[PDB]
Amino acid sequence: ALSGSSGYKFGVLAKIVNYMKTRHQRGDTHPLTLDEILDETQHLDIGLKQKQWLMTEALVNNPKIEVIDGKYAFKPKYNVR
Repeated sequence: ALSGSSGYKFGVLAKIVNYMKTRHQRGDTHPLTLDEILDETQHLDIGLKQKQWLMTEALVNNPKIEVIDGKYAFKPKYNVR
């Protein structure tokens, strides 16, 4: 839906994946807690439903994410080689 394409879930997740990637690309490949990610992505408000979704679905089944010590890291595709 148009009202969904804006960023009702996908936009938020896309910005998170992008941020995590770029950060992991720079050097900070280390894991980050949920809230730590929200801050930089500017999604601290987000919504309990959205945060929950990210915590159990997105940052759990997304191939570009790696769950470590409860926190969430970025999973490299195949290494830049």
